[PDB]
Order: sequence, then C-alpha cells, then structure tokens
Amino acid sequence: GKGKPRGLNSARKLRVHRRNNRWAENNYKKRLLGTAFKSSPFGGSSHAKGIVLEKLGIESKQPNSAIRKCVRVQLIKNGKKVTAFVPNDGCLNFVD
Amino acid sequence: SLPATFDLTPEDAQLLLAANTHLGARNVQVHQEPYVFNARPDGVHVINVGKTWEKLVLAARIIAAIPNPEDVVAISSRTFGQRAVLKFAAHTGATPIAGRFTPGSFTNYITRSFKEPRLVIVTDPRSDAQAIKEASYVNIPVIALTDLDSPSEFVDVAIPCNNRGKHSIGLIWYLLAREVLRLRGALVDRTQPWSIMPDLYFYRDP
Amino acid sequence: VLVQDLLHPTAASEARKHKLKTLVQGPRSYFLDVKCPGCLNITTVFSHAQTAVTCESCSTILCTPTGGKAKLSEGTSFRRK
Amino acid sequence: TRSSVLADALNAINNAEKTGKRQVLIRPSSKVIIKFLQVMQKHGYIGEFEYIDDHRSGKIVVQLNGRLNKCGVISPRFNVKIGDIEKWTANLLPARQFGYVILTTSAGIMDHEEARRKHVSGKILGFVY
Amino acid sequence: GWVPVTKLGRLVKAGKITTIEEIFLHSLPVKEFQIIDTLLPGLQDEVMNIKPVQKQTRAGQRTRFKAVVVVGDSNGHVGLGIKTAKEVAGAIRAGIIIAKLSVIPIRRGYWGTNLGQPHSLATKTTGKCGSVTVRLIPAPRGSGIVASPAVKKLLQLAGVEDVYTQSNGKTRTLENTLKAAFVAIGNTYGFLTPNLWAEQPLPVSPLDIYSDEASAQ
Amino acid sequence: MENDKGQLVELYVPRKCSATNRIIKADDHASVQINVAKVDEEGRAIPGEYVTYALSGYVRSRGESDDSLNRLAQNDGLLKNVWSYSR
Amino acid sequence: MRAKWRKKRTRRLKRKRRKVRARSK
Amino acid sequence: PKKRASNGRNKKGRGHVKPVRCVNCSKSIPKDKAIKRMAIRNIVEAAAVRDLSEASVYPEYALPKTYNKLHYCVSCAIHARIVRVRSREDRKNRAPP
Amino acid sequence: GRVRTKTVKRASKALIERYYPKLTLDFQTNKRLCDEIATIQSKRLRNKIAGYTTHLMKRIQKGPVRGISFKLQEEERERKDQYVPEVSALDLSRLNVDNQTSDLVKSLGLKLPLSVINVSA
RNA sequence: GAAGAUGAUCAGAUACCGUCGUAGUCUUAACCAUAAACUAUGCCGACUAGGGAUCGGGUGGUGUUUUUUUAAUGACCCACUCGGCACCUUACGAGAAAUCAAAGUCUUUGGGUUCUGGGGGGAGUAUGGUCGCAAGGCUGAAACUUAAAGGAAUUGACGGAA
Ligand SMILES: [Mg+2]
Ligand SMILES: [Mg+2]
Ligand SMILES: [Mg+2]
Ligand SMILES: [Mg+2]
Ligand SMILES: [Mg+2]
Ligand SMILES: [Mg+2]
Ligand SMILES: [Mg+2]
Ligand SMILES: [Mg+2]
Ligand SMILES: [Mg+2]
Ligand SMILES: [Mg+2]
Ligand SMILES: [Mg+2]
Ligand SMILES: [Mg+2]
Repeated sequence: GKGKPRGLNSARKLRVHRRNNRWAENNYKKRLLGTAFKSSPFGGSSHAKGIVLEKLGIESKQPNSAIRKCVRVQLIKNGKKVTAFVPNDGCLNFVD
Repeated sequence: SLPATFDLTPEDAQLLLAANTHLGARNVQVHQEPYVFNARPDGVHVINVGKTWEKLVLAARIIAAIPNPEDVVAISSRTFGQRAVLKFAAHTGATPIAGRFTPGSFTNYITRSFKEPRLVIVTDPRSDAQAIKEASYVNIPVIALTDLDSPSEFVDVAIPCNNRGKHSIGLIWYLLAREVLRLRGALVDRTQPWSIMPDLYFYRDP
Repeated sequence: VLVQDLLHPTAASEARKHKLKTLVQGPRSYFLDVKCPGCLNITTVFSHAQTAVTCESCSTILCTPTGGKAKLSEGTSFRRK
Repeated sequence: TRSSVLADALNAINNAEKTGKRQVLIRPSSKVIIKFLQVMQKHGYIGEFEYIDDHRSGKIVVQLNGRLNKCGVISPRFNVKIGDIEKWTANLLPARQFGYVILTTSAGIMDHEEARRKHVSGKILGFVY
Repeated sequence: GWVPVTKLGRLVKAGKITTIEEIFLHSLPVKEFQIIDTLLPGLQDEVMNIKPVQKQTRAGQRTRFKAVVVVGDSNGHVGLGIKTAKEVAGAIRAGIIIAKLSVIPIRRGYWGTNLGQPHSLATKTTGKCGSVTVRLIPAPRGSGIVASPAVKKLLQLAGVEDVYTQSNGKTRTLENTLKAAFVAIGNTYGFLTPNLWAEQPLPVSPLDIYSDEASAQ
Repeated sequence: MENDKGQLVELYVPRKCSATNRIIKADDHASVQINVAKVDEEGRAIPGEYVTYALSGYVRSRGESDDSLNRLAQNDGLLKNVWSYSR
Repeated sequence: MRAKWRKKRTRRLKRKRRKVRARSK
Repeated sequence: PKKRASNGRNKKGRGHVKPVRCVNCSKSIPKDKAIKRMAIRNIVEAAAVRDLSEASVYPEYALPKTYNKLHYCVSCAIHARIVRVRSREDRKNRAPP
Repeated sequence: GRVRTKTVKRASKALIERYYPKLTLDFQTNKRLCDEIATIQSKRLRNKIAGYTTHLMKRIQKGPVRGISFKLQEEERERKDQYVPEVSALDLSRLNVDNQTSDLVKSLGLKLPLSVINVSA
C-alpha cells in the first residue's frame, strides 16, 4: 500500500507524520530551533559592524598555497570574536 | 474454405501413423496441449494427426502465398532434417540453410549469407533457436516442426510432429513440399499421389 | 492460452480443480444408503463421516472415521445417495 | 485483508489486458463493480460481461476486447466538488479528448462527462482510458 | 540508387516506395541510411553533445569520442543516434547514419479542440532510460516546448510545437535523457486512442506487391 | 484523427494485431504479417489474393502466436477442428 | 579503525566521563 | 552485493542449524555451510593389496574399507583445493564434479 | 613448424574453387599452371600455394573438403544424395498401432487397417 | 577456555603457534534485553509464467509389491489437489545495476496498515528522563566541520589467490 496511510479519516496521522519527518531538513530544523539567534555570530542579521583586533594571515588549505590576509573582528552587538577576510589585492593595508 | 479433398486421406494417415508422427513427448508444453490426444500409459502423449494435417495444410497455404518462391527459407541444424530441407529446397523454390545457421544471416546485411526471407520454416525450434531469434528481429513469420515439448517462442505456425524420429521429420517435410506443389499447381491433381516417394527425404546411413 | 471459455470450462478440468476453486464451489462428498449383512434396515451415512456410525437397531459399526472419507467396514453394502 | 473488491476487480482487468487475454474472472463482484463495468462497457472499453451467481457473492467474467489501457481505482473515495472534477481529470487522464473519471454520485455511478451534463458531483471511484 | 542491398532499398531507390509512412506502416526494418535520405530529404541534423569516454590500458588511458546526434524534419519524424569513434568527425559522420536509421514517427495531436493542423501531443506519454524518466504532456497553443534545451531541441526537430515536460532521475546524463524523450515520443503510436479504434482492412506489404523489383540478380 | 474540417491528419493510421488488438508500431520488429493463400475449386493458390493476419511482437514473444493464429484461422475457416474455445 | 573497537573506545570514554562526573557530584 | 543467493550455506527456513568443527583447524562452522566430503578409502593401499593378499591367511579376505565424513571450513577447503574458486557464471553450477 | 598461413590457404582454396577442370594431384603441374592462372609475386609463395593446392586435391580425392565450393562438387554430391531405397519404408511390410492411437483413428473418422497391442506402463 | 602463567619466534619484539589454566562453558532461582537477532527484504489481501523435484494431508487408478484359483493394511508408482521449505528457465515487467515471480501489477503514479530514512562526519556523543545490582539498554541533540562520503558495474593494475 506504498507505506503511508491513505484513508479519508487518516489526516492526523499524515499531518503529524509530516511534522515529525520535517525536522530532518537543515532549514526547518535551523529555523524552528532558532539557531540563527542562539548562535551563528550575526544574530540572524546580514551585516554587522565590529572592531578589528589583529590582522591575521591564514594559511590557505591544500592544494592552494597562499596567505589569506584576514582580520580578527570583535562584534559590537555581541562581543563575539570572528575572523573576516579582507577581500581584494592589497586592502589589508587599508584597514588598520 | 478447403472444399473436400484437403481432408486427411487414409493413405496420408497410413504415412503419418507408419512414420510415428503421432508419438509426442513425455513432457508437454502448455501451448502444445491443444495438439495432444489422450496420452497412453508409459507417459508418451499422442499427437492428433488430424490437427497435424490441418496445420500442415495451413502452413502450405502460407508457403504458397509468397510470390517468388526462393525466399521461403528452410532451416535444419539437425542431421535428421538436413536431407529433408535440401529436397524441399530442390522441389519447391525454398532457399535452404542446412547445417549451421551462421548468425547474422537475417540481420547483418553485409555478410555473404545475408538472406531476407518472407517466411522461415524450421525443423526444430530448440536447435534452430538462432534462426527463430534472428527472425524475431526483422519481421519474419516462422513455421516450425514443433513437438509437444519444443517452445513456441516466436513460432507462428507450429506443425505438431515427432521431432525425435527421422521418419517423422522427413515425412512432414515431404508432405509440406507435396502440398505446396499441389497448391502451386505443379502437381496436377490432388487425388493421385506424388511420384516422389517419401524415402528420399529421410536421413540415411551410409 | 490467451483466449478461453471461462463460463463453460470442461468437466474434466472442473473435476480436477479444488472444490473451492471451481466456477461455482460445491462439495465433492456424497451420502450412502448402507446396509449391514445382518439387519435389513438402511442407514444414510456421509462419505467423510467423522463418526463411528451405527444403526438404530444394530450394535455394529458401519464406518470408521479417517483423515478423509470414512472407511465402510465389515462387509456392509452401500449405494450412492 | 480484502478492503476493496473494486480495486481487486480492476487490478485483475488491468493484469489480463496487459498480457492480452480476452477475458477475466473477478471475485467477489459487487454492485459498484457491476455499475463501473457497465460504464466501461457503455463507453466501449470492455465487451460483454457475465455474472456467475454462486450463492455467496458472485463472480464476473468480463470479455476484454482490446481497447483498454488502464482502468484503476482512486482509493480513498475522495469527496469531489463540482469545481475540482477538472483537477482530477487533468491528473488522471491522458488527454482532454478521451478517458473518463468515474464518480459515485447521488444520481448514480457515472463518468465525469455526464456528471457535468447532469451538474452533479460526489465521490471519486476511479478512471478508465 | 547506390547499389542497394536490402530489398527495401531496392524498392525505395527504384521508386516503388515513395513515402516513409509506407515503411512505418508495415514496420519494415531500415538498414540503409540512403532509404531515409531519399524518403526524407529535408532531414536536418544537430549534434547535441560530444563527450570523451576513456578505457584504462596497461599503460595509458585510451579515449574515444561519443556523439549524440538528433536528426529529423520538423514535420513528425526524428531519429536519435549515439556513436563513439576515435575521432569526433567520424563520431558525427556515423552518428548521423545511426540517427537516420533510427527514424520513427511521432503522433502530434491537440491539447484539445480539433481546430486545424495539430500542434501538441495527443496523449501524456512517458519514457525511461537508465534512471531518467521523461514525461511529455499535451500543452495549449503558444506554450512552446517547456523542456530542457536538449529535449526541447529533439522535440523541435520532431515538429512538436507545444508540449509540457516532467523529468525524474539524473537528467544531467544527456544520453539517458535524450533516449528517454525518444522512447516517450515513440510511444505516441504506442498508445491506442478511441479515434484509432476503427477496424482497418490490414494492407499488403510493398515487399509482397513489388516482389519482382526487390531481390534483384 | 481529423480536424474540424474533416481532413485526417495522421503522419499513417497504424495496423492492429489480429489477436490482442494492440497497435503494431513502426519499431515493433518482432511483429509479423501472415498471408494465407485463398484456395479455389480443385485446390490452387490464387496468386495475389490472401487472408491476412497481423500479429504483434508481444503475442509471439509470449508464445501465443500459434494458438492465436489457430483461433483466427478457424474463425475464417482455414482450419476446422484445431482450436477449441473451452480448454 | 574498526567500528567495533572505536565503539569500545567510546564506551570506555563513557565510563571515565561518568566516573569523573560522579566524582564531582 | 549478494555474491550468492543461498548466501554461503544451505539454510532456507531454519534460523539456526548447529555448528560443527573443521577437521583441519577446528573452526566452528555451521553444518549446512561447512563443506562435506566423504573419504572412503581402502584400508591398505592401491599397491600393498598384492603384499597383504599374498601374506594373508583367509584367502580372498575382504579388502576392507575406511569411512570418514570430513567437515571443512571454507578457508581450509580452498587451501586444500577441495572447492577451488570458480567464475561468476560457473559458481551457480551445483553438479558434483 | 609447417603451418600454412591464410594467404596460402585462402589462395589455394580460391584456385580449387575456380580451376578444378585443371590442376591435378601433381605438384609440378600445379606449380606450372599457378604461373599462368594467377600472379603470385614470388617463387616461394607460388610453390607454397601450389603445394597446398596439391595437398587439398589429394585430400578431395578421398572424400570432399568443407569450404571448397566448386561447381562439380555440387553435382556429384547431388547425384550421390539422389538415392531412393526400393525396400520402401513407411509401407506396410506385414500397421502396429496402440489403443490410444486406434482411438485417434476412430475420432478422426477414418478406416485404417490396424493391429492393437496393449501397452505396459 | 576471556584473564593470567609459561615455551618459542619476530626488526620493532607478529597478540598468531605449544602447554597449563581462573572466570566461564552445564544446571536451579532471579536479572539483562542485545547480535551481520539477516532473507541486510514489516504484516494482511488480489492478480500476473512455464517447469520439475520434495515435505504434510486428501481424492482417483479394476498400477507394482506381499502371485494364493476375482492376492487386507502399510511401502512404492502415476495423475490431480490444498498447504509448506525451496529450486530451475524466461524477462512479460521492475531496477542504477547486481539481480528480483517479487524487489512485478509505479510519471498509464491511490488495495489496507504500522515503523523508519533525508549528504558525510561530530555522534548513537553531550545532557535530561527511565529501566538495570552493575555492565549498560531505550529515548537522544547541538555547536562545529566538510564536497563529497557512498552504491552497482566496466577496463586496467596488483595479490604472500587459483
Ligand atoms: Mg531530481
Ligand atoms: Mg566483496
Ligand atoms: Mg540467526
Ligand atoms: Mg538493534
Ligand atoms: Mg535489520
Ligand atoms: Mg504485525
Ligand atoms: Mg504447491
Ligand atoms: Mg544526515
Ligand atoms: Mg539508541
Ligand atoms: Mg545518560
Ligand atoms: Mg554499507
Ligand atoms: Mg563498490
């Protein structure tokens, strides 16, 4: 009978079964747990201002071989420390 | 539609009973259960020779409807039907393949053995399975000399006969040649027997 | 066979088939007018009769039950139905 | 256990029509089966069908001619308003020009075309095309 | 024509069979591409994909080139041919031959009204090759081919003006996608509609009518 | 199929199997067409005039081509006592 | 790394973790 | 994937058979799986029959036999060349030679 | 190591196929006519081809050879296979018939001279 | 015969191998509740294909054996039949394929129902609850990380495989 119940009065089993199996998605689990506000440094937001603490030079992953020229940024709205890439040629000379 | 003479004459019944064309296989295919008549103890089934003659005459009517006669290809891979196929070939138009079929004969249009029959007759649908399989690729009707155990896969006109005996195979090919010539008009009258007597169609040693 | 008469199957086929798997299901059992060598009276005994059947006047066992048909015992005579 | 004799009947009809048989045998032969088969026969998808009366539930031998592609059952018998018959026809039928969605309607068991001409609707049984 | 073997060729390139529907009616096997060249002269060709396929050798990876070619006039016929060869030009040159030999008819119809000159398919059809399922649905006028740009090209060379398409399976496999769509538009004559229900008198094959012209000596 | 002004638009109305009524399609290469000769008085062949049966590839590949052809030949009188309706 | 022996390694890690947790509690 | 339909053994409808021991290494192998060869030898030789019959009382004695059903495991039978690994199409053959 | 290649065997086969009313069981005669009926590019290859032709002719003289197809072999095999025995099998040399085969005759509605023997299972 | 003891060998010090040997293996009373607990294939129902072999029961042979002048019951043979463990051929069909008479009757998608899965790790982890004398069992995340992991098959290469 292809798995699921089919009968006319079996809508609660289908609805609760979809509600239970709906949690295995990444986006539904993330959105209903609200992990963008609990974690993930920008608290659900797109952009955030911070204050540079130190310029880092990150080793690029293999097989690439370069220094990636990032900064360590402490966010104003959280106090969380993140690492941010300064994304062009030069441009680490531009920050401070 | 066949008026009165195409009934099984008692002389033809003498031929079919004396050649043991009515001795069917012990195991009977479910598609060949129509041709069985009341299996005897020891398990040997009895082929209905009336239905054998009717299917033989129907096969002869199908053979004598292809306009040119040299593309009614007669197949025998078996020693009991080599001479029967070659004499059928000599008496009718009837391109023979006596011996090895050489696969790629009905497909494979660049071989030396490339034929396009409008009809294929086979002595045995088991041993001649390559001819039937290859005729299933290029739209060719198949008349077979089936037994009660031989498969009817891609077989359109199954003449139920004894495949084990050489006398049965040679007689059925002889009768098919005779009926095709009678339908063509090469034999003048259906009532007199053919002057060709049935022992040039049997396998011999030596 | 790809074409057949299912309304009128042959009696040899219907007598081969199971009693539930025929066109209309009915029993293959029957009843027997059975008389003893001794007594003159007639007893109606089932074929698959499950019971040591006696007469009303007899003391004698007419049939003994088995796995299928009852075995009509001891030289008694029978007639169908 | 046996929950839909119409589904069993129409499955037997499909399975014999796929293998090319000219007849089926159907057990156990309900009124819904008889009316569904009468609609199919009216539209030409089967031939004569004959009801064997044993004294229990009946059997049917249907003569399948050659013209059936897929008869089937929509289980459960969904409630079908008159506005969404055409969703069901667009879903189940191969074209707008043929094929019929059979409805159980309080004016009788009928296809969707003369459900529309009678302006009636109701539960869905299945389809034939 | 060009010294034909295969009796069908000796009839077609002599002039006894003049339309390709006479071949398609009797299901005559076509083994020479010049039959299709004479009967369908306006049979345009489109290479859809060239890919390299490799076989690991005792020393090295030998590669051949596999071409899919869709041929077909835009009035009801296509052929899909797939051929691998050492060179891409040989792959095209022989894939055109295989696609010419594989020409089948499709059944255009209507989304539904019989206002003239069929634009869409007559029936929802499906086809499978590998994992790829391609379903074609009849579509109204002006819908166009709602298909991926290879299935769309095959249906454009089929003369389909309007069709909807569903697809399942790994459609990035272009060979399987094109073979599934090819099976799907082959199945249009697979389907038996009520307008085809009428009994027909079952004609005689051209190989029987013109048996003298075929099988030349 | 036709349009609104008559005008049959088919390009080709396909043949049908004489046994199972399926459409024999253009790449059904196992399908055959069998011509049986029409036998006149005193048993000649009448070259040209046939009794024609089309069998699809399905029937032959399932092995019922022989029994189907027995039925359709007996219905046209080419056989007398070969095919029986009640098996 | 066999999954059986990695499972046994994590099972020993379970015992050490609950031993130190019962030590603190 | 499934290399064999009867998975390596002969167990259709049991769930448990019993284990026996290999004769070469005493591995515990199930009785249906094991590999079972009946060794029926003469008690003397193919060549010492003449010596024993010449230096035997009771003329035409019996030349008796010894009987031993041997259960091997798969590794021991393959190593002793009792079963000898087969091709994909040929391993379906269940004929004794 | 005296195996002959296909360029020897095929050429020799073709020479017998179209020149049987010619070349005989003698290698020197075959070698001399291989210069005239064929253009063999070397003396060693001509000698090999003529020697294999001689070997196959000596082989044909005691029973035919498969693969060699000349016009005389068809005719002699056909006049050897045209044998008809006058002892006339399938004729009534006494019809020994079983009980079910007698029932077959009666069901067919024909009158045959039969001889029924009981069959043991 | 875990542990443990001991004898050899090994580059490191092959844990394999030899001889002992505790717990254990067995049983009673109570616990545990897991296995590649596998057919890696939930349960009920219907239909679709041929075949032979076998197990249990039933039915029929004017069958064989108990030949004793029309020879019980068992055993056997033959044909049916129902139920079962399976098997062989084919691929109508299905499948990514290996293969499958079910893993078929599925884009021509609906017979009834329960359970489970949602890329790989982290992780069957942390924590909470509950069960257990314990070992642990059942339930069971997240942060973080990652562009593949994997399945089937083909060609090659390699094998202390033939
Ligand atoms: Mg997708
Ligand atoms: Mg492996
Ligand atoms: Mg187990
Ligand atoms: Mg578990
Ligand atoms: Mg499991
Ligand atoms: Mg349950
Ligand atoms: Mg059974
Ligand atoms: Mg996951
Ligand atoms: Mg758990
Ligand atoms: Mg816990
Ligand atoms: Mg795995
Ligand atoms: Mg793998």
